[PDB]
Amino acid sequence: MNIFEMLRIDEGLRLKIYKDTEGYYTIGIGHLLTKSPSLNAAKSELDKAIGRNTNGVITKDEAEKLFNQDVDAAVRGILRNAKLKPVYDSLDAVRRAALINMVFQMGETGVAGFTNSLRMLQQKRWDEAAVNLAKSRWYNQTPNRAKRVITTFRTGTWDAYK
Repeated sequence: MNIFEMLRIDEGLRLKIYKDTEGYYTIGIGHLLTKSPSLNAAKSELDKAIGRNTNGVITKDEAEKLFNQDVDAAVRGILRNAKLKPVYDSLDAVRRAALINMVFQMGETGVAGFTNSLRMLQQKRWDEAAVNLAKSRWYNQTPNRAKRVITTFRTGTWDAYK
């Protein structure tokens, strides 16, 4: 297991524009296109992202390309963020993947706001961090995915993904 396989499990793969769990136009492996209710706007973003006129459909290779860019972006977002970087640096590689997963789903600014959870993770108070992480809109709206990510933080194992 690794961050790519983990997020593939959590995000799936769809080659046509779909709406994500928040109702936002998305494609591939959880690649958010726009929060606009306009499908045409989403199609424009998609064509820009891929570099051709797609008409809302991409190939698996193209989906995996966006995915690699998006994982890369999540990591660089963490490293450039003054709140997230020290937490990330303090973690083992498995728990680092859990943090990347959160940033992929909610964005750097969103995760950086989990101030008390981040402190508990930095303190390596794993059970406490897990309890705090679940007191969130995140957990309530996507509980099965949040449970997997939280288990990964609690245990430092890949148990929730096998």
